[PDB]
Amino acid sequence: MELLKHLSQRQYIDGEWVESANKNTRDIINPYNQEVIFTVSEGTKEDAERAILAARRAFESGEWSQETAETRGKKVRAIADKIKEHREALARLETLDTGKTLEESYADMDDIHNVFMYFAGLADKDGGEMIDSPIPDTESKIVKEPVGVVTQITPWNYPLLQASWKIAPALATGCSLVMKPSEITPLTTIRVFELMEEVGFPKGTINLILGAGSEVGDVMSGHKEVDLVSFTGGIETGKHIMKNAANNVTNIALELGGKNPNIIFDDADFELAVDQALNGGYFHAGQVCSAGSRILVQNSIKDKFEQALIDRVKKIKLGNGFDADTEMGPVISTEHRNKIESYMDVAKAEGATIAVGGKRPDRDDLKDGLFFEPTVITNCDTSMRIVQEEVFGPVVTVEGFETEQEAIQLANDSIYGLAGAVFSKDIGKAQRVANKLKLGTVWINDFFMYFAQAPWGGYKQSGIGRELGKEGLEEYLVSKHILTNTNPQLVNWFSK
Amino acid sequence: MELLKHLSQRQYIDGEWVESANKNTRDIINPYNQEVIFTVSEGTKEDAERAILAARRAFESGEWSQETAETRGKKVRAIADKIKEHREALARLETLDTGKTLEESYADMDDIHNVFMYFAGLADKDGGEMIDSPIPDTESKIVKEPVGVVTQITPWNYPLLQASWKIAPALATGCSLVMKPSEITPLTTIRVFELMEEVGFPKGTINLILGAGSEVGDVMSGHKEVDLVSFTGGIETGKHIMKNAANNVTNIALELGGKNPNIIFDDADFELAVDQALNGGYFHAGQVCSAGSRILVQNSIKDKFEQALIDRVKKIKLGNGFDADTEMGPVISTEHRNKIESYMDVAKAEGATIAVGGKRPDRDDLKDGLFFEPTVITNCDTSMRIVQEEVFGPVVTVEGFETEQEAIQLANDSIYGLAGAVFSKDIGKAQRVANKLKLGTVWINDFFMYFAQAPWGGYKQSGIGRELGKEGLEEYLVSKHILTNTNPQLVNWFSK
Amino acid sequence: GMELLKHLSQRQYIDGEWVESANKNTRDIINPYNQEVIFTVSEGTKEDAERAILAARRAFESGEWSQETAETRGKKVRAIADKIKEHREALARLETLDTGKTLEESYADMDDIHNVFMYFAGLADKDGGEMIDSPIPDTESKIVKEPVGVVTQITPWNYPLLQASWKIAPALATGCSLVMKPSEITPLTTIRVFELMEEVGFPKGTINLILGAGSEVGDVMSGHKEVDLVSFTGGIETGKHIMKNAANNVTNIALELGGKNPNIIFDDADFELAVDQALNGGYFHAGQVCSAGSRILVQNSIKDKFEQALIDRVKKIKLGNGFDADTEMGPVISTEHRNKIESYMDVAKAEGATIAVGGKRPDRDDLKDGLFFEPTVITNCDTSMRIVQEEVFGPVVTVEGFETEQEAIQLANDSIYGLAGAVFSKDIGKAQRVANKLKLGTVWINDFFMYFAQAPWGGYKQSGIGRELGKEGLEEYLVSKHILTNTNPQLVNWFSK
Amino acid sequence: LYFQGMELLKHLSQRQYIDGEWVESANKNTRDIINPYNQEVIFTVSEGTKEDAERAILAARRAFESGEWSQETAETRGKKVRAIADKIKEHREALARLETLDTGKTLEESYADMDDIHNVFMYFAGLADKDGGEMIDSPIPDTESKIVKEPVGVVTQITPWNYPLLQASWKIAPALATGCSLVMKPSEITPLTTIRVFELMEEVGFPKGTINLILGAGSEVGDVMSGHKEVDLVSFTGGIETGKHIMKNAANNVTNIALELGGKNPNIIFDDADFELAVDQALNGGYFHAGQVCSAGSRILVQNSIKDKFEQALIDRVKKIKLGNGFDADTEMGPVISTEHRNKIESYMDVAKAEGATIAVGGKRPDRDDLKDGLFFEPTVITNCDTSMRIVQEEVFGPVVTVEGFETEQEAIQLANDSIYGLAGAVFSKDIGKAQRVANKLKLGTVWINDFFMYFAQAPWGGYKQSGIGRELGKEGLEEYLVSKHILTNTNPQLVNWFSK
Ligand SMILES: NC(=O)c1ccc[n+]([C@@H]2O[C@H](COP(=O)([O-])OP(=O)(O)OC[C@H]3O[C@@H](n4cnc5c(N)ncnc54)[C@H](O)[C@@H]3O)[C@@H](O)[C@H]2O)c1
Repeated sequence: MELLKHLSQRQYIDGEWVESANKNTRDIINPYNQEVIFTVSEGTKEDAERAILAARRAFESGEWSQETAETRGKKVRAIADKIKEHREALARLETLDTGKTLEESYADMDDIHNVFMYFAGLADKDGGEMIDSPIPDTESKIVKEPVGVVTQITPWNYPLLQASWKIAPALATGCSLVMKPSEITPLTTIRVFELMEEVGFPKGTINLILGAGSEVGDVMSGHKEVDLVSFTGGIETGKHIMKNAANNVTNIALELGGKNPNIIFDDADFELAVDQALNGGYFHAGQVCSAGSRILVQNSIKDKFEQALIDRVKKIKLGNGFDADTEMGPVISTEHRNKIESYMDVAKAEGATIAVGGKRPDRDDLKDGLFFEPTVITNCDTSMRIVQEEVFGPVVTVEGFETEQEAIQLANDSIYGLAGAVFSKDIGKAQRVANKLKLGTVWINDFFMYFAQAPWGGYKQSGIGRELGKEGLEEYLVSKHILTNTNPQLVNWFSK
Repeated sequence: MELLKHLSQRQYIDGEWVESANKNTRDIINPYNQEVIFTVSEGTKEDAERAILAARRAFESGEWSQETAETRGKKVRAIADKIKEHREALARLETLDTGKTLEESYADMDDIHNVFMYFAGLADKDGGEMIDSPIPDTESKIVKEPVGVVTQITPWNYPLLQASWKIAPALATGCSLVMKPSEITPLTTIRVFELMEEVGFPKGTINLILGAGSEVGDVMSGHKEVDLVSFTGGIETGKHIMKNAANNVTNIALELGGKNPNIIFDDADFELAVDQALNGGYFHAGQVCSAGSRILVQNSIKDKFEQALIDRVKKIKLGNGFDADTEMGPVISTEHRNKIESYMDVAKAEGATIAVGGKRPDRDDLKDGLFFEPTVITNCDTSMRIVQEEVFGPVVTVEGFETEQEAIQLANDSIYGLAGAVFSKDIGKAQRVANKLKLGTVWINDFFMYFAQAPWGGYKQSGIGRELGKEGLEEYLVSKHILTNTNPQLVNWFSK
Repeated sequence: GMELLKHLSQRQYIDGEWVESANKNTRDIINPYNQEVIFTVSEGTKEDAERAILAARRAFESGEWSQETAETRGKKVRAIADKIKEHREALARLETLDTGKTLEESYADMDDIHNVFMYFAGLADKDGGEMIDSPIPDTESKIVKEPVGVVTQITPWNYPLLQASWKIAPALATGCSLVMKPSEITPLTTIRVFELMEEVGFPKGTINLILGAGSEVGDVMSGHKEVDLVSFTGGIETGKHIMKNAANNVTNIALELGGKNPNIIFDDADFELAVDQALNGGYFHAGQVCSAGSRILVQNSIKDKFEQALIDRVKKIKLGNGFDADTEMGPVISTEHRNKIESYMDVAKAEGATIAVGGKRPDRDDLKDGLFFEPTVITNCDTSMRIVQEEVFGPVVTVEGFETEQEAIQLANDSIYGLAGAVFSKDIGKAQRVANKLKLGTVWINDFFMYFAQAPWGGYKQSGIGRELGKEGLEEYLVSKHILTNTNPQLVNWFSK
Repeated sequence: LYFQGMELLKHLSQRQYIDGEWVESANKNTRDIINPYNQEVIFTVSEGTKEDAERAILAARRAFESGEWSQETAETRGKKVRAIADKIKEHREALARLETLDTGKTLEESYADMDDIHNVFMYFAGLADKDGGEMIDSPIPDTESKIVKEPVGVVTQITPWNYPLLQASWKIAPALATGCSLVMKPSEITPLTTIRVFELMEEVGFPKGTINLILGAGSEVGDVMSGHKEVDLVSFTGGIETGKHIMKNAANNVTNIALELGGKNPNIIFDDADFELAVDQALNGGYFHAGQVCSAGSRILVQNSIKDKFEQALIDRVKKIKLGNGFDADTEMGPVISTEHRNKIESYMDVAKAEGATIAVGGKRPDRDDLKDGLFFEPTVITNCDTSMRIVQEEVFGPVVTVEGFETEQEAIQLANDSIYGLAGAVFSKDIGKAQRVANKLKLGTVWINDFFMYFAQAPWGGYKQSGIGRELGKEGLEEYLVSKHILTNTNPQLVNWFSK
């Protein structure tokens, strides 16, 4: 509550904290108790346009795009140091807004620091290449330039984390940006803008728009002055964005959902498999893009595994994120909880079984909050919607498989391909499986490990492009081939 | 004419030369005299789908995708050797179909050979990277895999050249492909498929669909089994394709048009500037994506330059591509010539001047052909359509500029950004200019120089992605991060 | 006295001409199977070596090859690769005739050599440097890769053409001029490849072949001031000598020396696989391989069982003529080398080891005239002995036990060398842990002898300096230049006007 | 002023740093450190023995093998190198004064070093976790091929006296970023800033044995640092004759080497150059730090059409160069480092006169009253010389430049390359195309077009020919501290069955 007394309630456009053009506002909720904890501006589409034009003017002036890469690196680094300095407050603020446990939030702040630090160090390392020209008396070189103006749109599950992944490289490369976080979770994003302002950037280089996607999203994807749209969210929105971006042939980077398999062989460390299955399915109430919602367990240990899992699920401590006992918090909103509830109806209707959970808890201390019980769904198959679609809640499905080939076939029988895992003490087997899985990230005997050093993104419909690592940086760069003819001669093709 | 007696008239699907599903056909024209010279199959949308499903089956069997990169390289190299072996016939065939001069066609065959040779040698050079994991007791690696099934669509101006740019990397990486050339120029594309078949590839690895984009194009961009659409064509079609590809969040590579500036300073080698201005504007009747249709000349030499240019334009030899005297051939079709003619009306209507040309030649020997006189348009400015839009004909516009900053501003005052040139003996100045031009390729004291060793593509609306060079190869690859935990421990987050 | 030799040159190739030794001296080349003279070649002088080097310099400076486009240089290296394949059969027979190894082992080399030239042919036009984001405003910073210049290349006798391919390919791909000198006792295939390269066509002086003893012309090739790089593959004592001499003109060096390569076998290894590969590692080409698995480390729980299985197999190894399909192991290269091996048997016995099998010349009738030596297995030895620490380079292996994984690693690394080694175990996780702790340039897991152009090869510790093959291999033949242009120069005005 | 300089020394260690402890020489022997401005002893430090060097090397080995640093995550190693960078900036002022006190160069030149050093550590800190090897597309089916980059192991690092901390930063940063253990030995006559940086690195915190500092004469402990068998790499920056000796000794255990030796760096000036700019940079190139710079532009090549005009402009400017104390703001050029070095320079003036050259200005000690007690030597210009002379071919390493004429572009290139060296050089001309042609033909590691002395961590530095072996700075700089390992796994092993059963 203390955190909020000095926190800005406004958008940041062209170097000034400013209200919505129509002074409209929005109430921010704390999912633990559904109480309004803060009120922020609700920007208009004209505000978004003004920010974009500001980013363009700034980009063209060259104050940031022509700054030395080394210096750009030092500034991104300064932002990283600010995350660490205000680690505590930021973590609490994220837990307050999103509802996840405090330790999960501390972990984010550690990642975020490393994300900024990674890109800060990557800034001055590769400015292009020299080519051995196949034409005599010519010099051929490729120079990497910042792509230009970029719009950045994030989801509500991990607001600052997803923002760090976009901001760091944009700044490291010299781009100008316009960021818009999920309308329902802008607290940490506002805070980071306050921090970036302290670090100091040229007027127009960074901008923050606050508002509903349905209202200002189309401007951010479709305005002609935008050179790249980096979006992290739902698949249906991603498609809409791509279609809109096509109007001005605008580059896109999409980080969409997943139906991530968690493959468990009978030769896996059993207690390890159970631990990580619980983790994969219930961290942040399964509101994770890399969530292991699709468990694939080998028939020989399926029954044994289902029992062990269900027992553990019955003991999961639900509660307030600020409370150390809490193992799983609430889901983000009434709308989202309802979406999850309607999936339980869908699953039952198509023949699946709700082995445990699948309802709101009625325990007294949880009644006022947006809680939903950790759930396990059994007796399902690949043809069902509950198995194919991203529920994005504390829910997992269990499917059996006889052989290694069948496990692969099933893991890939999905429109998505973001991430997955394989558990087995036979490392050679796990390796074979990993090579055949059409997934952007594959974990062997682990789950949820991502880091700035390596690219993250999807195969198939989980996305287009990548974030993090060297490839992450590349989305914010464009190549130019400059060829100089050191001994120019007339071609004399046309008559004299 | 001899060339055509043994040339296939059919599509190539799943290892067999086959007719259209409805046995429909199309007549191919020779723009020099407008006579039908060949008849080919006109595929249906069901044929396109069948080819795509075939490419998928092939990709999944692994006969090509799992072949060693080294071997894949040897096969792409074998294709390169076939281009050189049949260099003569291919060149004649391209001149027959597209109408350009024979020497311009020989040049293509030399480039095409080098394109295949370049990618053949690039195939086994980079299979990913090893990462220094920030987490102890873990192994982190990134593997590059072929993206999967790719659809390739080409234009009519340089049919085989544009195809070579797509086929070479697709094959080098292990992808399966479905190619569809411009419905009006399929001759050389059919031939190269005959040649690739001789080299030998697994059933389904390569497929050729023949037909109108309006008929089968949507299947090639929108079918769910497609992992990448590589398109080279007009901007309006590119947007349509991107929008359609969005339905299954399909990657895209777009190589669209340009309004390429040819900047000439008063300190340029005058006779060199004139030579290259003629070249830039009239090679292949200005039907080149890199055509220098927008001449920007410095005011101090504008009048002198306009005279020199106009005199040379009056002497340009028009005629049959097979005739050595010929300097400029006809335009590709009655439809295209009409689009060009309507632009002359547009230009006159908006205040510009047709300083020379702007009409069909009435000379006896050219009357039956699709010729159009080389044209020079003066007294125009950046606000006019004739200057902003891609005419794609033997037409150039001349604009003056006082200073270096004004030249840059004008060169960039366009929705496009594919390529351009700068002429000046002050190499330092030319370099400054090159750095400020938002163009994918910038030539200093030269024009039209492109090659496999360097990436080609556009800034802004001239495209998305790149072709040729290492970046060209990357459009056909996808990254996977495989992280192994060599000493897995339970996290024990949840209760026991 | 076969067909291959009737049209083969007997001379050096200097500055575009096949020429005799300056003093017309010559040398007789032997076939180790029967010790008969099969060919006579020129024996160059140190003045001939100097003349070739000066020729390489003149050629390098004229730019006809160093300024050719990388793409074209690639096409020419590719043309050489095609020639290796075209004359695959003859080259393989010629190598078997000169070195004594089996024909199939020679066919395998010709396949690698082709792929070596092909790899570098494709690598030639792929990386010409980098563009740097300058920390100084109004400046352009770029790094350009240039051919290092004149390079001398010296090879051993075990795999003459293979070792030559590894040096020639990158030198030519990069634009360097070279002077090659093969082992004085095995120049046949090297001469042939020069004939083939000449057919491909290169500028006068770009390639040169010197024939002669290292003791005579080697010092010129490592110590002449016009040499920019010495690439040497041979024995450790010669490598040291070369490095010391190269220091006179601060000349770069690339050294590919010997090894005491461990073949680690755990009790959870595929037993029959381990035995197969142990035999292979120790006896291919009579153990005359730089990557030979002469130091077998077997886990105590299966040591006795493994020693028996190995010894039985060794007793059945078919020795004979390389051209004969039955032959599994040929002779050693020379009387001198066989004597070196025999003296090691005395050393081993003297320091307490046991010759469990072999350790002598075979007296079988059909082998008496040849330079044969029986495949040998030495037991009851430990790391403190010379027979275990030093490179014997013959058909000899030592067997040592180890109790734990840490002890296997400690022993595998208890050596002055670090070229290559292997680990056998069905527990891939364990094999991976071990591989990470082995100070070796190449580590094989459940395999042996796998090398290829796509990956760098070379040693840790005293097995060498630098690398061959892969991108790093190419880099030995390149030098970096940083060109920094100030696009808006201002006076600094540090000193008084 | 200079006072803040002497204060610096009251808290500075006087000892070697071996295996986590500040310790004296094994024989308690010591050495006096001089301030070249007045030749007064300003500090006394330990003078290590060869046994001390060996003990440090064995300590580095033990540490390397324990894996506390070599197995730390690259990311963390980066953070620590970054912490060192932050310490350079924090103590920027004191370090700069200390370097000026010890080496004699101006305070501003020292501030510049501290700025570079900070950036050097920062660069490598950010490079630490960026490339851990590559995955190869194996030509053999059912196999996985990967190349892992590992720290090379134990490294010995030896630096010169002209830019002590700068040359040390170039070696320490990558060694630490990569996970190597190191043993550093600075020039026996300039150990002040090197000792200080070790105090700072100790504060940052590193495992026992990871870093070690040996103090002593090269003639005494140098052979152990290059020839001990446990050393995996010797990184040396110094004179050519010492480099050759080191290489020869390193050969005993086939030990890798990185050598950064001298230069005879050409400063080429065409008649179409910005004349006043050419003169400014010619002065800079020849006299910064009294020409005691490895990249010094001691060989001026000026085009015949403007040679006479240039010689006069240069000489006039040389007569006005302000000599004095490094701590005094007026000072433009300080003294040379030692009586031995000044004598070496003086003997070169005799050499030049004897072989026919002309001492157009300077070539003597200044007799001005305030400079008499210091190791000063007048900025000198030598004319009427040619490529065959020793004064032109050899590295004088003093405030001396030679002027040679050239008629054509080809002649300029020929002369610039007529030298055993190839470290760096410059080209001045407004015709950028011409300057580019020239730059491509110069056998030099770094070539400046219309500038001089520009080096930075982002780009590799080193020589062609006898100016060295290997590179420092940039990605290539890091690679000297790494070794490649190819791990090939056969995922479906089969018996070869070559031998009978
Ligand atoms: N950027 C470059 O590298 C480059 C190179 C050459 C040409 N071009 C551009 O190409 C254009 C000229 O070629 P064009 O007139 O054939 O272009 P176009 O868009 O008119 O047609 C190109 C291709 O698209 C296909 N097509 C049409 N509708 C389609 C649909 N709905 N879905 C899928 N495919 C469809 C056609 O069959 C044809 O093969 C010009 O704009 C020119 O500047 C660009």
